[PDB]
Amino acid sequence: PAVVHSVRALMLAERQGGSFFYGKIGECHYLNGTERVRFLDRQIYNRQQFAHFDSDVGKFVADTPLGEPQAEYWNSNAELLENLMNEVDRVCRHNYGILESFTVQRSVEPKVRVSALQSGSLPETDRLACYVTGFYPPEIEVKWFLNGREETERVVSTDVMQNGDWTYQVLVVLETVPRRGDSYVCRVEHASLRQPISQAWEPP
Amino acid sequence: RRHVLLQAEFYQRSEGPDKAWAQFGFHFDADELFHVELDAAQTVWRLPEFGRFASFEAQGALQNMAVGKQNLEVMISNSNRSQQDFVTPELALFPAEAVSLEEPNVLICYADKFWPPVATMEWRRNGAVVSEGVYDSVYYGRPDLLFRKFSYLPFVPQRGDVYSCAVRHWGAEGPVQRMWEPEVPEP
Ligand SMILES: *[C@H]1O[C@H](CO)[C@@H](O)[C@H](O)[C@H]1NC(C)=O
Repeated sequence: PAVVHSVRALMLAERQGGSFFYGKIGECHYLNGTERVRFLDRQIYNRQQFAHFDSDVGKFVADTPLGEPQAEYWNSNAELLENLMNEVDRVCRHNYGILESFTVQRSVEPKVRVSALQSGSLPETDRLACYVTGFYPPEIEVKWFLNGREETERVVSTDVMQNGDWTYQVLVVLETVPRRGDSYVCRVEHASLRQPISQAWEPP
Repeated sequence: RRHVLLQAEFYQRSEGPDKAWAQFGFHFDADELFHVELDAAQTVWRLPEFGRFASFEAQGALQNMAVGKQNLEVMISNSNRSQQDFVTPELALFPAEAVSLEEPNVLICYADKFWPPVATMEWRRNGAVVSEGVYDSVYYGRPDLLFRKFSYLPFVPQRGDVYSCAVRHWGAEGPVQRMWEPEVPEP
C-alpha cells in the first residue's frame, strides 16, 4: 500500500439540557485533477461555519462574528498559514496520486432489468420499469424508446440514489399498457460502457 | 469534471442525558473511503479492497481528536453555550436490486438531512426486530452541514413478509418509520 496524508490540527481555538458540536472539514477540491487544486479548511460550531481557510486567498476568512477572534489570531501566525498552504501539495496532490486509480477512475457497469408493474386498479400492466443498478460513477443517461421513438411525456424517473456502498441506482418508469407487436427498449449510456445497453422488454 | 476529497471530523457532547461522540473520516465526493475506529485506533475502509491499494496511520486521527475535544470546550464557552435547532431526519427505504422472490437481496435505509449526527436505525420484519447481517454506516456529511446515515438489511424476498426501518434521532420522543413489501403480480 501507500500512505494517505491527513491535515494536522495545527490551529487551536482561542478562548475570548444542551447539545454542543464542533466540526473540522478539510476539503481538497480538484479541477482538471492536479491542474488546479484548492484546499478549504472549514471550522464549524453547531451548524454555523465560524471561519474557513482558502488556499487561493492564503489567509483565514471569518464567516461569522464568533469566527472573527479566531481568524485574526490564526492569520497572525505566518508559519501556520504557510503550513496550511503546504497542505495543497502535502495532502491534496499526494492523496490524489494514491487514490485516483480506485476513485477518480472507478468504473462499475450498470445492470439493467425491465419488468412489468400491474395497475392496482385494473387487471393489466400499466407501467414498464427499467431498474438500472450497481453503477459508478453516479452520472448516467436512461431513455425509453417505443417503436424507435424516445418517450419523455409518459416517463417518470426517480432521482439517482446513493446505495452508500460506492454504487448508485435509478428507476425510470414508462407509463404504458404494453401491446403485442410493440417494441419497448430501455437504453442506458454510462462512462463504464463502450456500447450503450439496449434492454428490450418482451411479454410471455 | 471536478472531484472533492474531504477529511471530515466531528466532536460532540450532549448534557441533558450526558453523552459524547467523535468521528474521523475520509470521503471522495459523497462516498466514504474510510473512518478511524477511535477506541480501537484502527482504519476501516468502506470497501475491504481499498485497504490493498492504500493505508492510513490512525495515530493521525487520535492526535486531531486531542485538539477537537479541546476546540469543542473552547467554542461551548466562546458561544455562551448557544444551541442550534435540531433537524429531524427524512427516511429512504429501497432494495439494492429489483426483487425476485427467493433471490437474496439487501434493503437499504438511509436517514437524510439531519443534525445533530446522532441516529439509530431499527429493522423489523412482520413487526419483529431483526439484526442479522445489518451494517450501520458512520455519519456522512451532506449539503448545509447536515448528515446522512445508511443501514443495510440482508433479506430473502418471500410472499407475506412486510419490512420496516425506524430512525430515533437524539432530540425526539418519537421515531420516523417506513414500510416496504414485495409487489408480486398475478399471471
Ligand atoms: C454572553 O454574551 C456576551 C459575550 O458573548 C456577554 O457579555 C453576556 O454577559 C452574555 N449575554 C447575555 C446573557 O446577555
